[PDB]
Amino acid sequence: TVGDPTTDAKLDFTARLTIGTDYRSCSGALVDTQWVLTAASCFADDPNQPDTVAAGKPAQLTRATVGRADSNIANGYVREVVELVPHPERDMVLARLDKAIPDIAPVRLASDAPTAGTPLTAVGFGRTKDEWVPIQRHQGAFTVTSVTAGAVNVTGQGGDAICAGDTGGPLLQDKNGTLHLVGVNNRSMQGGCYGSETTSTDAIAAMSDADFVTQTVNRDLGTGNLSDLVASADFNSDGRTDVAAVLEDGSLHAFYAKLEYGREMVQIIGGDFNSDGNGDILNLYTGTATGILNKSKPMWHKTIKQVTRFKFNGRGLVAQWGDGNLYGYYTKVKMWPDATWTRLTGTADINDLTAVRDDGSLNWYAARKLWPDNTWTPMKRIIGGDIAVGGQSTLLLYGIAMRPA
Amino acid sequence: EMPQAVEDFSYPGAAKIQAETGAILKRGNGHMLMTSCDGSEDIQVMSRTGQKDFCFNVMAKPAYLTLEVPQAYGIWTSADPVKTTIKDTDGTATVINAPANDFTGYGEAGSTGEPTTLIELRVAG
Amino acid sequence: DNRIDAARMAMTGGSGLRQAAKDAIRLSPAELEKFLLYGYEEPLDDDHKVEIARLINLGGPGVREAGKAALQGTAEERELFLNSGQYTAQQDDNRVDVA
Repeated sequence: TVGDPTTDAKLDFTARLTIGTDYRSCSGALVDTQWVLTAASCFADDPNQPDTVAAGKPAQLTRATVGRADSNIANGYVREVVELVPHPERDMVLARLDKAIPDIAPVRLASDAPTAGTPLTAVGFGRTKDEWVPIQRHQGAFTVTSVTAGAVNVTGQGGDAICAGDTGGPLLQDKNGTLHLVGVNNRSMQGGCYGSETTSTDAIAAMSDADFVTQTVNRDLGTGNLSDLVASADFNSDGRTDVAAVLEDGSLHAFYAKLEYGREMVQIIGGDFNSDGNGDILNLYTGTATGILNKSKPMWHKTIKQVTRFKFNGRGLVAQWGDGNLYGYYTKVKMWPDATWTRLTGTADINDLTAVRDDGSLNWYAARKLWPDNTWTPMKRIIGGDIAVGGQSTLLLYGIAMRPA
Repeated sequence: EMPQAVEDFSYPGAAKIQAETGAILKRGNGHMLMTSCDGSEDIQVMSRTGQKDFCFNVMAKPAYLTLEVPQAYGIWTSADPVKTTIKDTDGTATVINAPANDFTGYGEAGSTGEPTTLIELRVAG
Repeated sequence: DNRIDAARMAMTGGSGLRQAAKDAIRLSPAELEKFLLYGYEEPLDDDHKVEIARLINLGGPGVREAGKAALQGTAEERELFLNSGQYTAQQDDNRVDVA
């Protein structure tokens, strides 16, 4: 990367990492306060064959410095690398730091690939035209020549080739002040570099992968100690009912059915109550096209024990009252001739309202026995036609482990 | 096919230098560069092999470069102490600490008269 | 005739010249003539710089400064120092060191 030095707080999300005392060195950038994205080849015995870079601890002690645009000052943060999570297909790895850096923001990821002719920029800590190792990081400029199967081919504009030590460095595209990461530098012709010479300025970078990062950074949002506040609805317009649940942070997170994790009170109930095409969550939170709930509003103008979803005439709720009666609401109807209500659950298209008896027996109402055994005694908040939080607070579906471990 | 842009700390252009100056270079921390001797001198090494002499420039401290120069005899320093490792013909190595802003010699021009080889050039820091 | 003079060099000069001479002697006469025409000038950098360096390393302030200056100069200056300049510097150094 040959161009002007830059220390401005636009590219302060970049990082420099070294492996061992002097074994290897390359560049990277933050995707989270705990995670740094770089190339997998940096951790390979043979950088041209980044296939053996297995997940787990680094083979050699690895350190990273973040935000230190100028190496002659202490400005910036230093962290140790504890774990590596390689990409299953291409030359890309996520590094987990021992401690977070809450002061330096990450760079947003691109939603798509840049097309040929698009003006991209790049920043790194690699070699220059006249220096083996720079004091300050530098910014160059590149254009896209073509797009291929999970990678982007670029070339330098007016010289300025990707050189050495640039591996793992980000490829950036911006619009209206917003920066997105479009790819990561892997290989280059290294023209115009100190100590070497070639005409070509061409380089190849791995294409950015937003889903890979999301399922790594948020890999452990759940599976641990969760609340019983769980509800089902389609929040991604997939035709597959998803699951939302509240974590210890007091926030509601959506897990998408294929459970894969998304990006973003006594009882919680979901469903598309207004038939808007976007699943909702006494106040109603309306769904939107972005999967984000809007501000809630009262559904009406405290002696109810349980409330669950129920479809009426194609659209609804059922409430179990402390008097043992069950009523449906659109205008209300009696769901059962007498006060015979038992744990209330949501519905599912078994052929239907599911219920759990105090003796552990499971049944459904058109009641009929739903499960051969009587082991549902400790089960809470059963949601729906597939169908509990479990004794470990880990959601099981009927009991397959829908949640990862 | 393009090479990986990964730094192995191997001195850039070392292959060319061996051919042109006669000096050879291995690994370092990247903060020492070989340059010309024309008013830009920092650390200067003299020998009786290759192109007689050559200069190195310190970019930052600390720094080191494990270069090899046969039949070395003299070193110049400037604005910095220099720690130098040399080796005899029998494989035995020793360390000589050169003061800043002065000139010192090695085996050949030192106390033993031995035709020693320069092994390590290290910048204090 | 050139072999004889070169043979002498091989036994009287410094290590640099001696190695060069004990090579050129057993060589085509045309190349030997070149050696004894300009090739034998190489020791000015190989042997003379070592000899002056030794004087600097083990000398006093007078010798060190005078030698150092010649060392960073040209061949004529180094040759002059190691012929007469060295003695002037050494005597003056002794004079002030004793006083």
